[PDB]
Amino acid sequence: CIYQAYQNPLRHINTGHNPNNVYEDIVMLGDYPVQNRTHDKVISQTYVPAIANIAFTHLSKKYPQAGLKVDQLNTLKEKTWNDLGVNIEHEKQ
Amino acid sequence: VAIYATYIALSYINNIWKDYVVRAQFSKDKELLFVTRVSPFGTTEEEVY
Amino acid sequence: LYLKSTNYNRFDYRLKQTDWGFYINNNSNYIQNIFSGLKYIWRGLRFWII
Amino acid sequence: MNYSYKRYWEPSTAEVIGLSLSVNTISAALTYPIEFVKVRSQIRTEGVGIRSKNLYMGINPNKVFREIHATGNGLRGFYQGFESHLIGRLSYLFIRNLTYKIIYDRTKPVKAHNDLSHREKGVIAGFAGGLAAFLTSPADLVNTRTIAEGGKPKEWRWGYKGLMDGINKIAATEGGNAALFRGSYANVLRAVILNISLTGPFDYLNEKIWITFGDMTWNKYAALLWASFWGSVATLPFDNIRTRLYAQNADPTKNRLTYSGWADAAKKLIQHEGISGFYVGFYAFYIRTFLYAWTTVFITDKITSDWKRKAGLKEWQI
Amino acid sequence: NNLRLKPWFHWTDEERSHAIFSAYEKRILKSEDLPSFLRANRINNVSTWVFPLIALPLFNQSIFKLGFAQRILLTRPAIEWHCFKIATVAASWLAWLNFSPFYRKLENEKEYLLDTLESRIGINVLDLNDALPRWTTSQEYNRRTQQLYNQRNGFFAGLLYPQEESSRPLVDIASFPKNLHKEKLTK
Amino acid sequence: ESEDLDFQCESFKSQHFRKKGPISQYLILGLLPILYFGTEFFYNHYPDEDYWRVAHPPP
Amino acid sequence: GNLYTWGQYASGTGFETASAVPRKVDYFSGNVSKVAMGPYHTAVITNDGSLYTFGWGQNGALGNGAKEFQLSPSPVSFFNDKKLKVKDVVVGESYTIAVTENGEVYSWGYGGEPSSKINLDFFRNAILPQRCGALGSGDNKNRLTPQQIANLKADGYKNISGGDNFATLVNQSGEVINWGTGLFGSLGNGSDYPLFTPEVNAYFKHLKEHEGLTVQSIKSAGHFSAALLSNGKLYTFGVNTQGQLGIRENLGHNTDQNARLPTPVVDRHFVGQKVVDFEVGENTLVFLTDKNEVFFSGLELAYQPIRWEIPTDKKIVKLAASKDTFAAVTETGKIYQFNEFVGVSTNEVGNDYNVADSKAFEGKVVDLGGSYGIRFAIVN
Amino acid sequence: GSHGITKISQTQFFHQFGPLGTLGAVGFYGLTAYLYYKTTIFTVKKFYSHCIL
Amino acid sequence: FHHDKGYKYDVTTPYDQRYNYVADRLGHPEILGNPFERLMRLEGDIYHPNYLDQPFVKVPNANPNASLNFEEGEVLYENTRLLEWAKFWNYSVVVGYL
Amino acid sequence: NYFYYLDRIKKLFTYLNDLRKHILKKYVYTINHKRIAINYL
Ligand SMILES: CCCCCCCCCCCCCCCCCC(=O)OC[C@H](COP(=O)([O-])OCC(O)COP(=O)([O-])OC[C@@H](COC(=O)CCCCCCCCCCCCCCCCC)OC(=O)CCCCCCCCCCCCCCCCC)OC(=O)CCCCCCCCCCCCCCCCC
Ligand SMILES: CCCCCCCCCCCCCCCCCC(=O)OC[C@H](COP(=O)([O-])OCC(O)COP(=O)([O-])OC[C@@H](COC(=O)CCCCCCCCCCCCCCCCC)OC(=O)CCCCCCCCCCCCCCCCC)OC(=O)CCCCCCCCCCCCCCCCC
Ligand SMILES: CCCCCCCCCCCCCCCCCC(=O)OC[C@H](COP(=O)([O-])OCC(O)COP(=O)([O-])OC[C@@H](COC(=O)CCCCCCCCCCCCCCCCC)OC(=O)CCCCCCCCCCCCCCCCC)OC(=O)CCCCCCCCCCCCCCCCC
Ligand SMILES: CCCCCCCCCCCCCCCCCC(=O)OC[C@H](COP(=O)([O-])OCC[N+](C)(C)C)OC(=O)CCCCCCCCCCCCCCCCC
Ligand SMILES: CCCCCCCCCCCCCCCCCC(=O)OC[C@H](COP(=O)([O-])OCC[N+](C)(C)C)OC(=O)CCCCCCCCCCCCCCCCC
Ligand SMILES: CCCCCCCCCCCCCCCCCC(=O)OC[C@H](COP(=O)([O-])OCC[N+](C)(C)C)OC(=O)CCCCCCCCCCCCCCCCC
Ligand SMILES: CCCCCCCCCCCCCCCCCC(=O)OC[C@H](COP(=O)([O-])OCC[N+](C)(C)C)OC(=O)CCCCCCCCCCCCCCCCC
Ligand SMILES: CCCCCCCCCCCCCCCCCC(=O)OC[C@H](COP(=O)([O-])OCC[N+](C)(C)C)OC(=O)CCCCCCCCCCCCCCCCC
Ligand SMILES: CCCCCCCCCCCCCCCC(=O)OC[C@H](COP(=O)(O)O)OC(=O)CCCCCCCCCCCCCCC
Repeated sequence: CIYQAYQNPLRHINTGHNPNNVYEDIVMLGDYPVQNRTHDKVISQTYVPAIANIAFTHLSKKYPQAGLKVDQLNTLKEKTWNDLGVNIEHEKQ
Repeated sequence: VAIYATYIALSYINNIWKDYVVRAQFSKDKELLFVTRVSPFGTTEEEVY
Repeated sequence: LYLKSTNYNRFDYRLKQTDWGFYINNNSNYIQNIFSGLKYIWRGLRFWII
Repeated sequence: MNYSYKRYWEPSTAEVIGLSLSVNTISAALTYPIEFVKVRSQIRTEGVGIRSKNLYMGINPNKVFREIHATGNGLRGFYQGFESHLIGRLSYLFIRNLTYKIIYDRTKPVKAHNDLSHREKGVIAGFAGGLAAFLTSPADLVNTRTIAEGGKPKEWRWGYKGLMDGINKIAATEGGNAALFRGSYANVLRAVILNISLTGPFDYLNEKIWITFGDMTWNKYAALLWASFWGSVATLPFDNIRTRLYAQNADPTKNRLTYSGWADAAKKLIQHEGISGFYVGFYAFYIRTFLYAWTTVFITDKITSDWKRKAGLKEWQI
Repeated sequence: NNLRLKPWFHWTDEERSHAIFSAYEKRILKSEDLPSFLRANRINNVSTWVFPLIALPLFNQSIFKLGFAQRILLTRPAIEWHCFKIATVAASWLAWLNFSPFYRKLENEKEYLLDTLESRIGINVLDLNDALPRWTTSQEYNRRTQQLYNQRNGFFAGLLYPQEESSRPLVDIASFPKNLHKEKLTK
Repeated sequence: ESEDLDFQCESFKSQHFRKKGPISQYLILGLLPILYFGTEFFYNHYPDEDYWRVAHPPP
Repeated sequence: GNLYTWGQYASGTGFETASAVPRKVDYFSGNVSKVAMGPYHTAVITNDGSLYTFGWGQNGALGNGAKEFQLSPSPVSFFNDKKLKVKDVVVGESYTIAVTENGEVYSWGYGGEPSSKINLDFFRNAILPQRCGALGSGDNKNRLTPQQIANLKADGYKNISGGDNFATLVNQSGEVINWGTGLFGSLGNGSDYPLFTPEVNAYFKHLKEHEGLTVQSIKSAGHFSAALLSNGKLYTFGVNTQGQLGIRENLGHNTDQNARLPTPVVDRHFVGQKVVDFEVGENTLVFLTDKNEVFFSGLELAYQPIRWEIPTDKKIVKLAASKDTFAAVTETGKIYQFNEFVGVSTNEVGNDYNVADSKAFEGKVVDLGGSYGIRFAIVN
Repeated sequence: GSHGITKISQTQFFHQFGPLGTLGAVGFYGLTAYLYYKTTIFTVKKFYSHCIL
Repeated sequence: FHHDKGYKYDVTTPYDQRYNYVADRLGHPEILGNPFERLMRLEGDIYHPNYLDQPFVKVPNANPNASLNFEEGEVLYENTRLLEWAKFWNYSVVVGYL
Repeated sequence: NYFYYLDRIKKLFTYLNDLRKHILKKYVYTINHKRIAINYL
């Protein structure tokens, strides 16, 4: 295992079984395969549409061109207030 | 002996208490059941069925 | 802290160039499951502390 | 052992020079054919290396000797270049002995039963041998070229007919006196290695066998065998590289495998033949070195014992 | 006695400080010999903790303006420039820790105290050393000595802490009973 | 290691045949009694350093 | 037009202090034509052919006859005095090459001469090949001022590009002429010995003769180079410091240290696709293929080319690569970036990319470039 | 400092463990560096005492 | 084909042609290998790439199927005093064992 | 190439390491009765 790669690291978990200088682990140190979606119950979403509607209506009363609509909740939630030009701090109360 | 006796006792107590169900809640569509059961130290542990 | 972060990391880039079809690249924000390693360590060492 | 030496009598510089010159002269006259066979074997194996297996791995010195003798020149063919070899050896011995004796006299310990450590003695011997080899390199070059002439094709031969003739031809044809120092670095390295790899093992084994079997007469010769073997093992690669560099003809076309230096020659040898290629003619080299050392030690010990007895030293002091 | 090896010629700084503290707490060394050592220790600590603060501006003014420093600053990443600055500062600080005149003076004062102890209790000064616990350093032992000095010279030298004066009973060791037996175990 | 099934293939060519190799070590094998006894007595100086030395009467 | 510069250090940036955010340079009155940024110095060709070199003048670089830092832009006297227009410029570690409109080629900078009379060159020459530079002089002598390369004409050449200490010229007929240090297959000629004088690439000549493959272009950075041929394939050769070559079949095999001869990149992820163009940075290689698909290798992340997940809706117009960063500019002017290339990023982020802020540059980014720690943008 | 990463937070190791993992790695590196410095100074002192003196 | 041990018919089945896993939607993160095990460097057979690369059937995905929705609904069963009973019994047994 | 000798030396190192592994597998870790008997002899 010196200057010649015989085993396949893609079919091994740890490449340190035998001394070598031509093998590297596929899952290096600091790499952690973790599921991107866990089996955790999500918070109830019953009142989220109403909260979004109320907040968007109030904010549109001050920013008519902000385009704050309930139908855009799936896409609006991914943007920040600075991108929308809305100062949520003043209107939070 | 001490280490393994403690480990065996705790693990088997947890296994005995695992079967019992503390809480059960359906999902919104009633497709999954979230079950809260006893942990090794008597706290809540989550599972999905 | 994680305002501007790419959903991929070194492991995802390495996996994109391998034949391991049983793993998929992360495509969700890590904030939801941040610091799950601590909980996994606790699960691993729970029965050994005493 | 740091106080086990008995340097109760030390020869004068003139005595050392004369005795060394005479003894080395007779030793070289006796052992020259073995060196000739070794050089011819190295030349004939250059670029090919050992290709036999197991017990046959190497070149047979007896086969080489028989092939050389079959040419019809008799035993006179094995002494070709002997004048150049003797002149070079005498110059090397003179320079090395003078430098070593001067340094040793300058830095000797006051007590008669104490001697310089083997490390310091090896340092001094290596320095003296390197200086002498650098000074007297051209003679070795001429001798090796004359020896390799027979092995090489006639068109590639140099056709030297004496030390002075060869020196003049090298200076004129190749251009400039700088051509007289070809292989000087390799010769210096060989001399240093040989000087440092002989005096250590000899004393090592001599003292160990004295401790084991007590004071006997075969101890010196057993230690000589051990030291000669280890010196050959340590020095043969450098001698082979020096021979290759000397045999390298000036015209690149003539050379079967041209070299640019010591490192280049070593790389080419490794590439075209295994690491064992450095040890072609090892048996011949070992026989040559052992015979030379044995005759020199025997004659020097006899003469030194006679001189000590004349001076009046006690039996144990001698 | 230049060629005479003192009993503690092989003791480290930690061992010497521990010996001083042990002598002071056992009352072999009186409180009247400490103040110079305490002042030297405090000065050494101040110098050790203040050296980099004074050195880094000096490096900015003198060294970091040199040709090679400017080359590194202008031709390599700012991170590498910071690494070079930190490395040189750390090397200078280590050199100071090794060869501080204040550290040398503190060691000399410790040597004087050890000489006084040797004169007072003969060769038994070697009995003041023990297997010092790991990670306990000469600075820690000096701090402990300073704390004991403050406790003994404070207002609570007899209310909250033991007094410096010794009130041991006056008896004869050659005849007074001993708590341990040479070979056997007593009841 | 973890890429090959633990089994013996049908082909008989997989049989592990013994083939003679280098012969140098067999020189030491043949000389082993000499070497072993030398190590036992001369190297370890057993039973003492004077038994194997040439005998000399006391002064 | 106007220039914009940024990077980790301010050697060839034209300023005295580094700045991650782009800084506007208007020393050229909107007449910048070409810019070449090396590790420590930069060369700019204006519309009228004037050449301005600035940065670290080590080994007689910048064509000024000195060996000191000259951060501010300054004209090249050798060309300005004679009014000899410069067509193209190549900047390397410590050398610069200029190709004029008449075909004449000049060079100046490091040539491989020993730094000092005392050194370990005696031991180094017995292990490694003799040091050599990108100068076509024929000897290891530094050129403090521009000097013409003898027997070297470049008229109508397809491309010219140089690495740290080597240079290559691909002509209109597909002939490739290389010079400099060919160690570790930097030149792709299969020999590690230095080439003091220009020589025709035997490997490329043989390829053209037998297989009929013509070298479309060659781009080099550091000790690595990549060549695009007539077919839609990239061939890499050099030192694979961080997987730039993209020739690792098995991710866990460290057998791709270097490639003496041009080896094709791994076509696993773009089977059936032809590379449209490519860009090479110090530790990266990013190429666009005719499906409007961007693939990248290097940065110690991808040892074989893998697809960048930027949207393919808008055709990719320009590519740029640099140390640990790269970017792609689309038709609409949108700039996608892997790592902080521009230095300013918007809140729009993707799986493996960000969007550079358009407010950094005052105008439309006509060109982007820079491959050694410092990056530049030509904005009109 | 590798792959263009300029922040600790951009590491999956930090994602999984965080500040405590960073502290552990820093402590390990510092300990090994301290031991390396100690052995290096010991070797330098030995060289000065033996080879020179 | 493997000359020393293989046969003419040793043809591998493509991964895309391997049968999919449809037994259940819930994921099986055991295949991934938890971060604790990864950090400890422990080698487990459950998350070994070679053993996971089955010839004819795909192993279940570590993540739950996108069809499943994990939004909480309504509680069916709830016996909270079991936690207190378990804590009491566990502490009592630990104390007695000590 | 400029490192043909180095390539040969690398081949030698690979051969030596492979021989070490083979010897350990065949004569140290082996369970073959004939090899065990030869070692016993
Ligand atoms: C392999 C089998 C594996 C499987 C097992 C199979 C079954 C077998 C099992 C065997 C089990 C063990 C049996 C023995 C019992 C254990 C040992 C024991 O108890 O013995 C007592 C033990 C051994 O000593 P001793 O025999 O009693 O004698 C001690 C006396 O002080 C005497 O000291 P001295 O100063 O008088 O010495 C004189 C010195 C003077 O010799 C010289 O001439 C030296 C100066 C000139 C040399 C020029 C050479 C040029 C070569 C070409 C250029 C260089 C490249 C080539 C490679 C070399 C350079 C790296 O020469 C000698 O030492 C003569 C005896 C040795 C033969 C000569 C060859 C070796 C010389 C050492 C250097 C080369 C080492 C190569 C690597 C190791 C090979 C085995 O005694 C001690 O406790 C003292 C030890 C002192 C230190 C030496 C320790 C041994 C060597 C260590 C490695 C050295 C490496 C050096 C090179 C490093 C890289 C640069
Ligand atoms: C991968 C390797 C791993 C390690 C193992 C190593 C294995 C090696 C072999 C296999 C591999 C291939 C080789 C690799 C070599 C690598 C090293 C290297 O670079 O060496 C090349 C180096 C040089 O080789 P080269 O480059 O081929 O050149 C040699 C040519 O033969 C030179 O040509 P030439 O022979 O025709 O010489 C002509 C002569 C022409 O003569 C001249 O010098 C001309 C100029 C001066 C003229 C005047 C001279 C004096 C007279 C006038 C004085 C003034 C007037 C006085 C009054 C009037 C009366 C005279 O020139 C010379 O004298 C020499 C050339 C330099 C001349 C320039 C000026 C030098 C000034 C300083 C020296 C002065 C004193 C020199 C003489 C000695 C003292 C007496 O050779 C070596 O180092 C030898 C081998 C290595 C030895 C050390 C041992 C290392 C290994 C230790 C064991 C390791 C074991 C563990 C494994 C470790 C793994 C890493
Ligand atoms: C305005 C009014 C202000 C009034 C003042 C008060 C209020 C203001 C704030 C006060 C704040 C107080 C802070 C106190 C703590 C810090 C100071 C302290 O106690 O020092 C310990 C130490 C205590 O010693 P000492 O009692 O004074 O005795 C000194 C005697 O002369 C003879 O002693 P020695 O030298 O023989 O003994 C040296 C050392 C014996 O050597 C050792 O034992 C050290 C072994 C290696 C430790 C490595 C740790 C990693 C960090 C290393 C340092 C930073 C990186 C350096 C990088 C250098 C290269 C660039 O002894 C010890 O110190 C033993 C301590 C062992 C406990 C270690 C604790 C755990 C460490 C690991 C933590 C992470 C993992 C576990 C986490 C667990 C979580 C639950 O202080 C020193 O003496 C150090 C002197 C300076 C040495 C500098 C060396 C080079 C590094 C500095 C330059 C580069 C800096 C780069 C970063 C810059 C930006 C941050
Ligand atoms: C004044 C009158 C009184 C008597 C005076 C003395 C008479 C003449 C004596 C002449 C010298 C005789 C000895 C010559 C050498 C040995 C014999 C011989 O022919 O050899 C020539 C051999 C040559 O033999 P050759 O084999 O070449 O002979 C010719 C061969 N054919 C026919 C094939 C062409 O040696 C040489 O001539 C060259 C080397 C000489 C120098 C080196 C000598 C080394 C050996 C020295 C030690 C002693 C050797 C003898 C040992 C046995 C006897 C003790
Ligand atoms: C990675 C490769 C790096 C290569 C380059 C850098 C590393 C170089 C390392 C060199 C090591 C040299 C070791 C010398 C041999 C010592 C061996 C030893 O200790 O043996 C035990 C003995 C120790 O003997 P002792 O004196 O202690 O006593 C022996 C007896 N008893 C055991 C009872 C005490 O030493 C020797 O026998 C050494 C003899 C040789 C000494 C001379 C060596 C060469 C010196 C050359 C000087 C310069 C010449 C001129 C040069 C001109 C051009 C510049
Ligand atoms: C009593 C105990 C003490 C004993 C002291 C006395 C001396 C002991 C000497 C022991 C060593 C003996 C060596 C024998 C050498 C071989 C002899 C022979 O005939 O075989 C020739 C053979 C073959 O030689 P060859 O290659 O020249 O063969 C020539 C081949 N043809 C003919 C085709 C040209 O040698 C070998 O096969 C190799 C021998 C050396 C093995 C070395 C093993 C150790 C390697 C360690 C490397 C570590 C590297 C670390 C750096 C990082 C690496 C990535
Ligand atoms: C092990 C740790 C060291 C580092 C890692 C390993 C790297 C080095 C590996 C070297 C392996 C051995 C190489 C040489 C193999 C020779 C094989 C052989 O015998 O060829 C047939 C040759 C043939 O020679 P011949 O031509 O005389 O043939 C006579 C035989 N007939 C007549 C039948 C042809 O045999 C010999 O020469 C026998 C003696 C060989 C001695 C080899 C010694 C090698 C030493 C190299 C380093 C220098 C010495 C250093 C130590 C001592 C001094 C301090
Ligand atoms: C048959 C002999 C050749 C065997 C070759 C194969 C085996 C390898 C070599 C084994 C050793 C061979 C004997 C000589 C060296 C002994 C060294 C030793 O430790 O002895 C010290 C021992 C005692 O040493 P000591 O008692 O001072 O201390 C030894 C070390 N301590 C302190 C740890 C105890 O001495 C003896 O046993 C006397 C040995 C006398 C041998 C005489 C015959 C051989 C001499 C000529 C050899 C010529 C060829 C070169 C050698 C063979 C080829 C390399
Ligand atoms: C004794 C101290 C001497 C002073 C210098 C000490 C430090 C030397 C550090 C460099 C050593 C070489 C590293 C490998 C370089 C390389 O190309 O490494 C790669 C090449 C091989 O390239 P490939 O990847 O193509 O195979 O390796 C070699 O060529 C190794 C040759 C042997 C080297 C032996 C060790 C050095 C010997 C001493 C003289 C060194 C002179 C030159 C110094 C720069």
